[PDB]
Amino acid sequence: SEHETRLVANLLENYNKVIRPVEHHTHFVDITVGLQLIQLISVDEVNQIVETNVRLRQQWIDVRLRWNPADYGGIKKIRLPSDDVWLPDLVLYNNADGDFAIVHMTKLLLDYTGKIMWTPPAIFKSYCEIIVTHFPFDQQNCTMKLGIWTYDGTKVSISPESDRPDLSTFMESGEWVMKDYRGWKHWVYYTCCPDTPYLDITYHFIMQRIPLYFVVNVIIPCLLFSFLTGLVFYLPTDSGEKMTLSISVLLSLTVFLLVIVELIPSTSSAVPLIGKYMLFTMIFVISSIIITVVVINTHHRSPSTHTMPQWVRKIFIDTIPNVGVKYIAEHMKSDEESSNAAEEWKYVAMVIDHILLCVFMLICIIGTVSV
Amino acid sequence: SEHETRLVANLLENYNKVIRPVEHHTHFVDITVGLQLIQLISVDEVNQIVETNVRLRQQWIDVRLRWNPADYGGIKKIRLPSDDVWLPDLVLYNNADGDFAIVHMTKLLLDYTGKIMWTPPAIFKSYCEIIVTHFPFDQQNCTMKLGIWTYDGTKVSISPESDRPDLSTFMESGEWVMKDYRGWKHWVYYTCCPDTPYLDITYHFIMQRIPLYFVVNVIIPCLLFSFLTGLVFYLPTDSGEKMTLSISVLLSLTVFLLVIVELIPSTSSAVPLIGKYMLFTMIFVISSIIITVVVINTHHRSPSTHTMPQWVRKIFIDTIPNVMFFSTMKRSAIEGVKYIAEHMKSDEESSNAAEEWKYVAMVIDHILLCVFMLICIIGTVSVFAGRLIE
Amino acid sequence: NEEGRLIEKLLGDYDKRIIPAKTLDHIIDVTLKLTLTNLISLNEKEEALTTNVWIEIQWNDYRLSWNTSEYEGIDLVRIPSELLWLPDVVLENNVDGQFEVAYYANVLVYNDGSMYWLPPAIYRSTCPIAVTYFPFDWQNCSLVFRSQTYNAHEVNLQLSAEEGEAVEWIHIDPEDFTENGEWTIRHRPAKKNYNWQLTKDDTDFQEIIFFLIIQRKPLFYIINIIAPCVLISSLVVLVYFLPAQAGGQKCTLSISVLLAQTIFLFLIAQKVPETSLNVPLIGKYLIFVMFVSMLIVMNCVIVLNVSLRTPNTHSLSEKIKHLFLGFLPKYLGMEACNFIAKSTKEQNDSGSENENWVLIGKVIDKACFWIALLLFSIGTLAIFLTGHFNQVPEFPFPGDPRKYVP
Amino acid sequence: VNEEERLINDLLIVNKYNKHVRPVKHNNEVVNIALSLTLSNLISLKETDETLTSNVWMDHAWYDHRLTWNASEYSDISILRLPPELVWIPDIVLQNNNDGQYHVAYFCNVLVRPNGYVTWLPPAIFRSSCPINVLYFPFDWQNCSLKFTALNYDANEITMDLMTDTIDGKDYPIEWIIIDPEAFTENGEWEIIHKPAKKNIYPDKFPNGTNYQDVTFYLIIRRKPLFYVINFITPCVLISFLASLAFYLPAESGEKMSTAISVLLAQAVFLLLTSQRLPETALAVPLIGKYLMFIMSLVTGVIVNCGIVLNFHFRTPSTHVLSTRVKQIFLEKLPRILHMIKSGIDSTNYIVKQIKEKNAYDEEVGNWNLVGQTIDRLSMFIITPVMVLGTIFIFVMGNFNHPPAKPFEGDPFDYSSDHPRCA
Amino acid sequence: SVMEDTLLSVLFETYNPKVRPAQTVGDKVTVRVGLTLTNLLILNEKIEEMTTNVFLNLAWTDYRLQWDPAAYEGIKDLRIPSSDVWQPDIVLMNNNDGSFEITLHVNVLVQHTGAVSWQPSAIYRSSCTIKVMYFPFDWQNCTMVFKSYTYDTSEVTLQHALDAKGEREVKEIVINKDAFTENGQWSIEHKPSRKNWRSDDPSYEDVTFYLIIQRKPLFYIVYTIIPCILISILAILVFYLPPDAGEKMSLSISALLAVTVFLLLLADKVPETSLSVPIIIRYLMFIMILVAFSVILSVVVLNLHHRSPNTHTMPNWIRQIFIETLPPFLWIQRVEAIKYIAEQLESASEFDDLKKDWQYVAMVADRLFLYVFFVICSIGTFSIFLDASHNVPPDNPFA
Repeated sequence: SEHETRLVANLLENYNKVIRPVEHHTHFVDITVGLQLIQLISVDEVNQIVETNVRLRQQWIDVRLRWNPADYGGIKKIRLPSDDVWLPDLVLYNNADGDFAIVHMTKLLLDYTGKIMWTPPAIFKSYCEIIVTHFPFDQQNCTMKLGIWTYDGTKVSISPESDRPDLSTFMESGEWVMKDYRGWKHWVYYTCCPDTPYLDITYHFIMQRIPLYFVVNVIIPCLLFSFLTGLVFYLPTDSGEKMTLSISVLLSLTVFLLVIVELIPSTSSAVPLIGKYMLFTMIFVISSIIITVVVINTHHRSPSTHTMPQWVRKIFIDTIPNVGVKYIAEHMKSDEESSNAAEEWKYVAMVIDHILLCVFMLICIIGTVSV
Repeated sequence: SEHETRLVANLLENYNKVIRPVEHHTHFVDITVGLQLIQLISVDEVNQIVETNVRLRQQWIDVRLRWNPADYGGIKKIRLPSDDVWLPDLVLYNNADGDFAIVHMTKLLLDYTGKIMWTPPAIFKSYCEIIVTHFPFDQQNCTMKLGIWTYDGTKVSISPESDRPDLSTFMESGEWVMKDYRGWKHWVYYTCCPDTPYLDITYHFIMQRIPLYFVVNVIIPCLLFSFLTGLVFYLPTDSGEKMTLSISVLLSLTVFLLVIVELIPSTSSAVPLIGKYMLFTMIFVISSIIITVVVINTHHRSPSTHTMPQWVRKIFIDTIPNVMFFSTMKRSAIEGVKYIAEHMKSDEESSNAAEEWKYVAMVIDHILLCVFMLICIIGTVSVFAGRLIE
Repeated sequence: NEEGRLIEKLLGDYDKRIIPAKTLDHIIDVTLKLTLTNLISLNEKEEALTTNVWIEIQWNDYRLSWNTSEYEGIDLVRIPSELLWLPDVVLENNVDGQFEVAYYANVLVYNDGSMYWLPPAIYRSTCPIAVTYFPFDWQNCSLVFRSQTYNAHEVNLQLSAEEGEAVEWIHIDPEDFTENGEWTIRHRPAKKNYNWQLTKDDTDFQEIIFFLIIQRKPLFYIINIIAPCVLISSLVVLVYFLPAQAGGQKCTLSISVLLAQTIFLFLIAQKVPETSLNVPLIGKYLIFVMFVSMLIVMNCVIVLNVSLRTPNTHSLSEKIKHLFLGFLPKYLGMEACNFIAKSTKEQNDSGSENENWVLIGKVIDKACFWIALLLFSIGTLAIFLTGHFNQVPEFPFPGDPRKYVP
Repeated sequence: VNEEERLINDLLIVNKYNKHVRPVKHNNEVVNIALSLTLSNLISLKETDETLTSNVWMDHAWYDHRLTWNASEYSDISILRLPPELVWIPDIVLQNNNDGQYHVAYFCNVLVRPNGYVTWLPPAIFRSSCPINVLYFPFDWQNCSLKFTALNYDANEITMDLMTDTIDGKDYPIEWIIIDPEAFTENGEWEIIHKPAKKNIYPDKFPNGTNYQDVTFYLIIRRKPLFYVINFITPCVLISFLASLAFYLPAESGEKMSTAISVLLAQAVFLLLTSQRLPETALAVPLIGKYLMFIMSLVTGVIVNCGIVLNFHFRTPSTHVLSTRVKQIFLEKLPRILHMIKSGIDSTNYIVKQIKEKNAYDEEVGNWNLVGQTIDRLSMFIITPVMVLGTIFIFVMGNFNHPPAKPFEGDPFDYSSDHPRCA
Repeated sequence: SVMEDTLLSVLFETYNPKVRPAQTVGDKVTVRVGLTLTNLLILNEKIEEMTTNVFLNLAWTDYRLQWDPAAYEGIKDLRIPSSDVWQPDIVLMNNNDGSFEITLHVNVLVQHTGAVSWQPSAIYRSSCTIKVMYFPFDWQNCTMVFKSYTYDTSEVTLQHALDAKGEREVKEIVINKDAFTENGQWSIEHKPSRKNWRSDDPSYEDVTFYLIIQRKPLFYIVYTIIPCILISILAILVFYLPPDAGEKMSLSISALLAVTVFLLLLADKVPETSLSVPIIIRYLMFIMILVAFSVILSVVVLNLHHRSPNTHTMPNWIRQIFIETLPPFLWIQRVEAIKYIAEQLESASEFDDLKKDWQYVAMVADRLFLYVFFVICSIGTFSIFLDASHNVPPDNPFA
């Protein structure tokens, strides 16, 4: 268009984009800043980095970029490259892996009154100190801090477009649920520049994790192997195999704890409850293995070399349960006595196994009352 | 050089690099295109991408860039930045992860007759449909298609420098061996532009894989564990631990199945031979475990509860033992005394019927040991050799 | 070369920053066409579809129009796209920051101002993965193209037409198409979409969506994951024929099968996305077979407990013994030497009680074997019949009667 | 009209400012560059790659006599902001960067005062090379450095300096990394013990070679080991206790070897996990690695001892003779310390002889059984104390590995922001 | 107005950075090329690539950049942006990625005589062919090939960089003690530099810097060799276990599984090149085959132990060879009712005697395999690591 070509030639003829859009240098540029979250691309918990797709809406008045539409065929709005005009230097303070400022530099909208709306896209890879306590039933609060970074509040003051970031076009994450989101404006005095305040806007998102994936992949096998731990108490010592699946379950729990460790960041701020549960389960399995060894040793006690003490016999057999030719005959009598003593030891071992089984089922049903 | 500075000032004064270097617009720019393969960087089979290091030699005459050497002290050749002159827009059609065209933009050699030789480097990451049938004794045919992308053959016609890509300075891969390589020129009519043909050159490489790494790291343990599956039948059932051996081998083969799955692409165009071997070995272990459970159940059969069928006794005690020769298989005081004698008589009969089941169980073990070892070798030696015969 | 004079004339008083609107309230018609050269991949981990495409954008720029007779009959020129105004058509739903095309080829300019741009692109677009029926699943991915800078009052995005017929599908050129080998394209429709939550001055009011509906080829997964897992989960049931006398090793076999199922779980988790909106079909099967294995380990423990008890440590009630040994095997398929003599009879009396407990355990083993066989077989059949019956919809849009094919 | 436009046009265009010429009146003078570093966030310390990733603000200060104006002549403009691409800046680069990133991430505006004082505070994300001392892992502290140098000019042309700050009228150099409490996030895995800053000069080099001076910022950081303790060390100890407990299993059970073997396998898995989360350097063996090697060796010894006990237990008079000295020692010396027509009658006579052989046979295997128990008890009281003493000693040694009270060996000064040296 | 600004305006009034500085047509520009290594960052054997941090010490002469310092306030040298002057396209042709050029682009130093010096910094990822044999007891020989990408020998003459003093040339990689970070996995034995030409084309010339680096084998000994030695000890111990305890199969098969797991976890550290097999992989395979044969022989021993006269008949040759010869060499030297029950005990005793003979053969065969496996394991392990310790880089680098 001839009119728009002439208008753009006239507007930028003596325009210096180094200088702020103020009539007088004592004035400040008022910039309305808004954030539009398009997609939560990823949340790397181990590296503690949240990367999102955003649009950074910025509106401000440039008094040097106004015209009369009557002189230009009625044109009231044009599109200009962002590199041709003065732009705010918004910087993502908590940048972890990427760019501090906008790098795409898309075109902006300019109307005849000098108002400029600029909505550049960005991939914000910001630092989020993730809280690992209630993993994986945990909510994470992560923020983006945006500021002018070179002009104080008396030069390029900014204000939030609305109290909340815009999520009207937000793609559902599937892995996280946006419980809440809000933006707050702050005046900060830094160590660099304590005399004057610098303005920033912090947008925080509180997002709840959907635990189905981690539940299915981690929690269910751990519960299965815990139920497998109590079974060793009901497994008779006479079949062997007690140590076999006892150690098998212990190794499985160790492997799943290793997986959980690989899932979470190495930070020591807090101990995950899933990790505490796995550690306590491993300690319970270790204690069960120790008692299993004791029971096997008691079951295989030699009737001759080892004699049963009186107190253990009394309690474990009374309280808890209620809760040439002359040579062969002598040999058979001695063998009968030895067999009776061996049976006494085996009965004591069986009664320890049943007590431990009753203890484990209590643990289980109390955990059920806990649900 | 003052002469060269003046020459470069003269050449680029009224020169527009947007416009083709033809005396008349009806003429075409004849560009000689050659490809020099410096190094085969990698062949990612999972992502089906071959990345190579290449030099894209391009030669053409620019009539606007000619000078008389006697007017500039005798200079006959100069070096010019490629950003200053018109360049062909050669594009790699089958680009998978990288640049469609050249991005480095090195300098070019220009002689006084207007001829230009430009040899920019490139990392071509092109799509290679890898054939996973005979992995790892497979040969892959990976190709690179280069075209002009904006001019038909009547404008920027291109021709190959030679019938084969240049591998004079090619460095040996150590993982692949170049069986063959050749370039072909094609005239293609696209659905965009059916009136006129577009010229492309496709350089194809047929590369054989050196299988020493994969053989040693994957195949040999699989062979060892298959042989152990066969061996499980020589283990006596009285010792127990037959299930220990069978289960350990099965777990090892499961782990190797996971490892091999991590190596091949998930395409279903063809079943890999290594995958067929893994499935065969898995079925072999499953069958061995089922037969082992049958043998264990036979060995522990109660004499009183289960009576040996006459036919099974006949065969597995008379016929089969005699068939094989290599094995070592064999081919009130008075009333109280009367009570113990009857007890020992009954126990002797029970013991004789007990060992009969145990004897039959180990006869089946010898039969299954011979069968399983025989099928194991012909399932590997005769089957893997089909590709090795070539 | 007259093309030099023509191009120098055209681009003299020309700047690429001005939309070529002839007058006020003039909307530029921009037509889009997509050619899929190669569906490079569908990364489930990051839910990204990577495709190689040619994007054909056509519009009209009245400034770039000339008279053929005045330039020796030249009616077509190639001008670099960096020197021209572009409608700024971008892929909106990109996983990375890549909005625009990869190459920026030359634009073909005709003497009437017609602008034809056909740049190549490698596009990595977002599409959520429906994991319910993996690996017998079909995905429905889309490529959304918008104008990043102009709204519906300035440009008019439309689908290209050939002979008055609109091209409402993704074009596939037979000369330069490659089959993926894992995904089969069933439907490839295209349509112009609106928001109706935005007015036509918002640059997101209008968009053009190209849909790729693709069905996974499950032969690879069936061969390499499903079949071995089914074989091990069938091996579970062999514990019921092993003895319960410190041999046969029922518990070791069952526990080891559970461990193998855990290994398969890790492999599948490696090969499936982490969406957490649904459990994968093969994941559901793995959870089912692990719970069955866990019950079989418990049943093996129970059988060992009941078959190893003795009258010395346990009392065999006549009720239980009679009930089992009568009801179940019918329903299913089955000086003085007196001191020495009286002690010899003692072993027979004690040994007989052990045999009864052994027979009861075998009765439980046979009864529970059929339940385990029935449970495993139905669960294996039902789960994988669901995937076999997961069919791609007959139409690209389930309500529309149209097929959207050339 | 804005007066800033007129001032900038006078300074840059009217005065013909050249950004490629040092802000110096005569070529023999030197431009002083005051340098400072603010640590906004210690993003990561990858031990496998030996890379420190940090978010920092770089503070440069110098004087440019060309950027000087009389404030009252321009309606009292007291500060100006100019892009770095318009004015001369000193190119201070991070020499020890792992990636090819030498400069700051964002080239923000520069602030110039009417007296010519120029300050630049760009942010940067720096990935620098930090060699890892794995000796006391996970109870280890690391000592990373960021070495900034001027490669566009030599020491005769620009002099690098530490930024100075004034307190109660006295100027002191800022010999430390500045940490702003308002803008700083604790890492959660690493705690900063020392954070000094030094201006280093190399006398063996010449002042005209650009390798004569640098400014180095040091970060001495102690790892917080509670995560690693709970998640790795405790399961290792708990599993090794089972190897200790394998001596209490009777030989009659067929599980004596399996327990020890499984403990060895678990310890090997933990060893491989430790190897994965560490660089492959040969400076030293990690503390956790040494502990795992010692435990695996002791568990292998336990497996061998269990094999010996099983071999002794199943010895029989049909193949082994119970020697007098072995019998006496293992039966009384060690248990004391450990506190453990008419042939019918002739036919009847033959039976009792076989019974006598059986009773004698049962005695010898009974003695071999007691020999095995004694060897089990002896190893239980001689290997378990070593494992407990070895476990406690190694982890006590790591727990007593603290970074030194001073960041430098011979330097008595504490480079703390609370105690400035010159003021 | 500073005099430096005037000098810069005079020097670049008609200077063209695109023109090589040949004062007369046909002259060659001599370029001195040297390398300073500040950090040998990584040597990735998986992709066969060495990444290092270097300074390229480049020196040449540009006759166009000459001035009289007496006429410019005694300015003897200048520092100029590198893009303002002509420079030779000295690039690393050995790069593994697409990066040919330097990274930092520092200012050039131009003296009043026309001597231009340039020391750009770079992170270079060059291609190195890994000799997989002897890994992880190997020295690698990685080259960095530098030459002008465009200009050939008819235009530029490549030379070695001069020393800190101009007395002599340096034919090696320079290491600055104040700015060199020692690599914790590699030790540099030789760092020579040499000019290279090619026959059949008298227009090629490069300067190649050679890094001969010996790997420090720790983190591989303690994490692969020692555990595998322990597993081999267990495999030897398998033949000392009695068959009467059901632990032979568990021990031997678990040892085999552990060795296989170690091999699999080492598969991600060795290169995928199939030219030869690394010595650690050969040792692992030897241990794997040894443990597999241990499993096979333990199965044979268990089979022999449970044999019975009711099941097998002892061959004369087997009884002869084993029972007679082996133990000396291996030190393994050892009213009718009453009538019926006496014979029944007698029948068992002679039957039991033949059972013990099978158990004796198994015990004798077990001891023989115990000594055979110990000798093979000890000699085989010692032999593998005997020549591994002999692999050292040559005293002469050969440049």
